[PDB]
Amino acid sequence: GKITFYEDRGFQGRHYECSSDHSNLQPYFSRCNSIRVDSGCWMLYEQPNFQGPQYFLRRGDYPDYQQWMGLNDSIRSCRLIPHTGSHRLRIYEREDYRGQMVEITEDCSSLHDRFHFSEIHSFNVLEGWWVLYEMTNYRGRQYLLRPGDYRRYHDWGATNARVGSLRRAVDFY
Amino acid sequence: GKITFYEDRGFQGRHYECSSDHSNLQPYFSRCNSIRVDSGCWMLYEQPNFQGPQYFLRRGDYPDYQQWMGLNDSIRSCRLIPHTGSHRLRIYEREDYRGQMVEITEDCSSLHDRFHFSEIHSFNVLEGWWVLYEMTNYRGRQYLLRPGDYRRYHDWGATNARVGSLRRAVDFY
Repeated sequence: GKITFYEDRGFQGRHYECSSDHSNLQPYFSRCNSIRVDSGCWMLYEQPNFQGPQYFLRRGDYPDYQQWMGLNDSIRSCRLIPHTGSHRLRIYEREDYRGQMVEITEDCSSLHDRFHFSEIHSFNVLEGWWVLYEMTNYRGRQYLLRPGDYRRYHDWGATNARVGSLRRAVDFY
Repeated sequence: GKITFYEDRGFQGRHYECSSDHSNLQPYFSRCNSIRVDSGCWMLYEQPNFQGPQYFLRRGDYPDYQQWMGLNDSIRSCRLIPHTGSHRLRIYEREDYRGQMVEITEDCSSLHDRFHFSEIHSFNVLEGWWVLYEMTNYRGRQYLLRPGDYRRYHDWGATNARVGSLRRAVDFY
């Protein structure tokens, strides 16, 4: 895919164009106050090695870092999310895959009041990359889910259990 | 369990008490216009060999055959439903287990407007005996589901795909 980083808002200052995964970006730029994404869906992290706060971005021009809900201006690592073919995920009521469960194939902007059960504690990502938000309507802390098991909340990198919405990481352009 | 059949309403006429499965009842009584169930959950059929219309009955006294939603007064076979330990069933959106799906553990009086999807075409009974109705709030044609696969509607004995509610076959007394 193609992404460009700008140290200063309005697409100015020092810039660094990246075309794939990058475990560390601090040697290239020290602050990101603007970004242009020409293609692909990316996940950005506040720290190196893909740690700390995550942010999903797609095609579009961002003159200001609030355009992607940035907590601040640090972006020290990035991941290019591959092209998925079909999305399939199961949402469980209790931890370790217990209680009732549902299998969704599309976006849910409200998790606690959409299904036959309100509590949500584990996920098994059967197919495709998904983005998890702590709030409804895709707000709050974001967490990338790649195909695999997410038995307990820590597995998805959160420090708490708040989830509010789930959306398939797909391009919308 | 214990069930008694009465040819005439109000608990009168010729009576036949049954304590288990019975492939044929026509040699004992020719019409059932009343029934007393002292214990256990039973499924009754209009014809011998457990075929035709089915009816779920439990503890209670029935002076008239409308008390169990009888289409008429024929009862030619019966089955005693065993004691289940936990109920677990999956409901699929499309036939042969396709589309989204949900796993329920309790009674649903409204199937088409309870989950994230409205269409319902197959069931996999993971545990326990369940009763399926064609209408909402446990009305219409009844179909017994024992643990197993129900990929297409014919598998549950219906001549059409109308389903409206599902309830666990358990004693409520």
